[PDB]
Amino acid sequence: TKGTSSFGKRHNKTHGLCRRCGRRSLHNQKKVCASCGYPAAKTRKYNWSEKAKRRKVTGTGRMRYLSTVPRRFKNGFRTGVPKGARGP
Amino acid sequence: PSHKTFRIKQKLAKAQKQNRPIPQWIRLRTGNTIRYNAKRRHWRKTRLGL
Amino acid sequence: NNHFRKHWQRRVRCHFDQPGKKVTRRLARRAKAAALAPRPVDKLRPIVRCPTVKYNRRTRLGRGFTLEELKAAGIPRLLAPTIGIAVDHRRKNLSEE
Amino acid sequence: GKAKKKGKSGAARNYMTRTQAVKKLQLSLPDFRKLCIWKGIYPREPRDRRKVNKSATASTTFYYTKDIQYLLHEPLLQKFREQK
Amino acid sequence: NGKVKAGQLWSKNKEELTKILGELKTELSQLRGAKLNKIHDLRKSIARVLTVINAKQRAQLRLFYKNKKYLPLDLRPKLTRALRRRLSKEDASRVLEKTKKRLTHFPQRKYAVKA
Amino acid sequence: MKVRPTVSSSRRKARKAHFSAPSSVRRVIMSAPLSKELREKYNVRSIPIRKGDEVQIVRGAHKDKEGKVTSVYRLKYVIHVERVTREKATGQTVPIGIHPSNVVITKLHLDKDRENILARIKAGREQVAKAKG
Amino acid sequence: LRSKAERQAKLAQRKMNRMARQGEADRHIHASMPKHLFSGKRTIGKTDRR
Amino acid sequence: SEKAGHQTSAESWGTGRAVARIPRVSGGGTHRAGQGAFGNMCRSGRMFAPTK
Amino acid sequence: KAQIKQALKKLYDIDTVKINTLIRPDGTKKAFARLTPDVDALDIAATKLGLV
RNA sequence: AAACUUUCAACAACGGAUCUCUUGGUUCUGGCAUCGAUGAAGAACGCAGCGAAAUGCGAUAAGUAAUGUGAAUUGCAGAAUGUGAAUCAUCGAAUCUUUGAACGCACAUUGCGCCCGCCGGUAUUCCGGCGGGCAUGCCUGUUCGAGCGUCAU
RNA sequence: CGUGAGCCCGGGUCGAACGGCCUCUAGUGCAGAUCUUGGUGGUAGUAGCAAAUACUUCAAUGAGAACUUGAAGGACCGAAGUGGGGAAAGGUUCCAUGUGAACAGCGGUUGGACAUGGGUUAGUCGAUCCUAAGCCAUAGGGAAGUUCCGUUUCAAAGGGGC
RNA sequence: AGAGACCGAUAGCGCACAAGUAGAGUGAUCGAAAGAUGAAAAGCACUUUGAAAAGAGGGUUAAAUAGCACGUGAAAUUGUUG
RNA sequence: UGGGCGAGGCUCCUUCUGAGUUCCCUGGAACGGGACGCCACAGAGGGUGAGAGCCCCGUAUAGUUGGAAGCCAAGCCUGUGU
RNA sequence: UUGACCUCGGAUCAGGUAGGAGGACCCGCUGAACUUAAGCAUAUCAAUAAGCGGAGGAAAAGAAACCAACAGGGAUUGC
Ligand SMILES: [Zn+2]
Repeated sequence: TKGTSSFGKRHNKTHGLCRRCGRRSLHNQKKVCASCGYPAAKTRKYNWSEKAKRRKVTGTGRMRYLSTVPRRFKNGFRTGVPKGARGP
Repeated sequence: PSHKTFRIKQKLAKAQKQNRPIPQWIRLRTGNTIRYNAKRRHWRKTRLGL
Repeated sequence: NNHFRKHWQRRVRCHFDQPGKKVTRRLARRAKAAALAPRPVDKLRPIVRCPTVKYNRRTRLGRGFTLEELKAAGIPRLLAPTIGIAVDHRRKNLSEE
Repeated sequence: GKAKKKGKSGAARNYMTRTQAVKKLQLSLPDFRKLCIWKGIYPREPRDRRKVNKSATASTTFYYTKDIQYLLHEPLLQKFREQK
Repeated sequence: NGKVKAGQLWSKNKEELTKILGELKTELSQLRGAKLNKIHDLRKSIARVLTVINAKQRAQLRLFYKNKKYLPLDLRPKLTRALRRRLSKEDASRVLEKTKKRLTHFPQRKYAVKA
Repeated sequence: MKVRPTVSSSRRKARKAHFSAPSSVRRVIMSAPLSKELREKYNVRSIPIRKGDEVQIVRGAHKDKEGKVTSVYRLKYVIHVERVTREKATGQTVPIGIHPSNVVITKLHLDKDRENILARIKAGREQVAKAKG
Repeated sequence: LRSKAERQAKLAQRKMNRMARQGEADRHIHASMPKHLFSGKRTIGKTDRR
Repeated sequence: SEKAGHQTSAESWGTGRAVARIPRVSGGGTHRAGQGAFGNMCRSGRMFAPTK
Repeated sequence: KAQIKQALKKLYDIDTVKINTLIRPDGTKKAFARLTPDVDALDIAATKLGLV
């Protein structure tokens, strides 16, 4: 009875939702995420899984600040306004 | 259950708002390739995983 | 005698960038010449004799002129690198020639 | 519907004793007396002393909390510390 | 109606800009076919007025902190973290006195060699 | 043959740029030649087309039809001309999309900006002609 | 335009109706060749099924 | 690319009575699971003697 | 509830005796605001809210 | 003889091979050096008149300012257009929810605080909300101290 | 036509490129690998759709009614229920309209299906508060290090009053 | 940013498409299938038979022997006719 | 031996650039075939209803408008030795 | 008694700094086995993979306690 009958007893949760990475991989009793390794300061990644590294590497998300950096570099991190521009 | 947390209820609210077919004006756009909602979810078929 | 028993394919270096690197070197040489003009692109080097008994028949260019050579030619050691002369303090003059 | 403790609210926040006022203002008693005399701060008497301080006496003097905060904002404190 | 132009906004001083923002927010709150266009125009007008108010306030703050040693972090230049931590030009170009004497009396000369 | 290293002769890149160009680029792409009268008047060969121009169709099945541009539909790279329509099944009229390179502009919708464009093109053409002459 | 819209919506369903899916949310991929049925050998000791 | 045909986890199902002994993609819930891998005769596998 | 009654009083000049709030299954908050007996809810809905 | 089974042929089915195409891969080459406590990468939740996704964006939310171009967008509906359209380009000014190295304490909670101001509700006392703050190690300076450690008187 | 691998032509279908010759080049020729992927047969209209006692009449709706509804009957669960409510788990399946196909291994006008709308109101019920088994910081000590031990310590670890 | 004696949708990266998506697993992780009507939707008015889906006429197109099952449309296998 | 000008040059974004839609046939549509021309320091590439130097974007070389920030630099003014 | 030194502390004191990401290449630490040796404890794979720490546009190295034995060369790096 280790199969179908035993499967009816599965109604708890080993993992909850992690606040840092969003996956349902936060072990509720150890309070440690199996995916990203929260609450450790570093994010968990290993060199034996290139797939797991490329699932969460930079560029797979929104790039909210970092996408604007090359344009600012290209124009030389200048400040101010164009000459004669309308404003204050 | 009836007892639920705010985070759980918020994510269920997002799932409820996502559970819809595509609008019919989508298919008449030029160069349209969407024919149906390919991420449609049903309570008996695929689990939300919360 | 084939040394292919390590993971040699991880560190195979091809040289398809040989003409591109020659073009890059030539561009750098042009830029250096334009920046240093009208001075020559290189420094003055001495004539030295190669060591060992195999190569002592032949002379070649050395690193720089000795302090004794500069003193005998009347050029101060502080002026010498500023007018295109290489200076080498390690080399000595063991012979007059 | 949150449960509330007794000593937290009301006249307990409204009044404070001279000892607590001195410790809050981080002052010596002569400096506190000089500041009170110049600013015009005077003690006052609460309606129920036991509401303010549980171990309170007819001898002890209470003060107004806004008066103590106004003394805190007074800029003569920096002059006192500089002179010390 | 309901559209406020930025060129009209730039001439106005602070208090009437706040008044106009108050009326725009008030009539939007009372509104909460052509009503959809009106509420869209009200939203964009509120965005413009907030932008103009913020720009004028930051200009006044920069004028205020023009001759002070410490500026607020939002008014300090952004650059990058490494560019901020890099040595200043004066400190990087500062040189020792012996090297200064050597460069004074024996600099790199302009010379040519006859062929 | 192209000489400049910033110029690409790649068919794949060229087709990607053409079919994903933004609207301001598609405006310059959607350019039409002027008639002989307008060419001799303004010393300009071609201009980007816009709504309000009067065009003559010189290619296709609707050749020699003339009319005013009613829409410059840049998303399918076509224009719509007055009375150059067809009938659907129901009998309603739907416009037929014409590429701007199949037409010639016979009368220009002219204002200050179009005048400035014509002035710059004409001055540049005369400057190049004088320099190469 | 409306009639064209529901006609497009109905024609979008033909492949999933041929696959006999219960709506557009039925995207279950079943095991056509399960490992427990297609690997291993049966011995005299413990078996994996009766 | 030197990784083509090999960015997958596949193990052979052993000698048996039904299927050939090619390595097969592990897991479930998708079409790829149980399909052959790594062979030059396999769809979505590595070519024989990859070009260098 | 305090912010809701303050907002109603300052914007629409509506006095309420009590407010019950719930959060709907779509994620938005719904407020039932019972008005004072002197003011009429039908009159307020007809004039100010435009619900007729 | 028919039917059935098989063979051959034409047409029609089933299925998607072949051919032709390619806004995609792959490899080489050249140039460049620029993430983050001034809060990054990542995550969550939202935002369009009519969107579920992809894209863009953050309560100023398919966006604001500024500069340039110069007449659209388009699936429908509705409007605006020389400070001037645009799902345009550029981009130096801003906005930037909840989080995350994540920093008041916590967090399986939209939980509980402390300090200084402000606002609203009769309000010196009460209740809500808002603004600015309150993490750790280390450096320099300031100031307040401890030690018969120790000096002079 | 060629011994042959093959080559060439006619007829049909079709819609945008392709071939001969001499050199150059290779990811270059399949019946097998219980080969890989995809598709399709005979078996075969076959095996089967037989646990949980059971269904019938009239009327209505409808293109169509054994498995829709109303009434009329006959039965079953038999209070450790086939009843009335909850914890876990699910997440809108709840309610009202409407409905082609698909799904409900027979049908279907019915439906937990599909489409559009609506629905969850607290000072007193819970969470929130307390501590339990237990877990994590701080002092300090290990470890190349990610980090490990440590939870009262070999800590200047703070409260109150005049 | 420019190229190739490279591959041409079972190939080339797993991904030419709302692809690290859908889906599966408690989890670490595993991980697809899937491009092409037509130059232009001109995507079939109207009549008729059907409850409808659809059919038949009749239309659009150069072509429907291109009908949103959509370029070409092989073989296995199937129907009718001889 | 210290200071200050500095003609001019370089780097980067911006405005602009040659020539047939001439005639005949096929075709639904010429970008096909034929005749007559033109441009070319441009006959690279792409689009446009079929293979387009001359229909459109671009392509070549000299330049030519406008702006910002740096760098190099022929020379020229000056203090003179504490 | 009053003050000075020295050492050790406190502060939401004044002003700063570090963490995380990325890690193709770079500087270190730590560190296998399959494999190849008939097998196998030397060995080989390999001072490699995996694991940990730290940088930059390059890093590192670098101006001899060097090489030499010559009629002497003359920091480092790479071919
Ligand atoms: Zn996590």
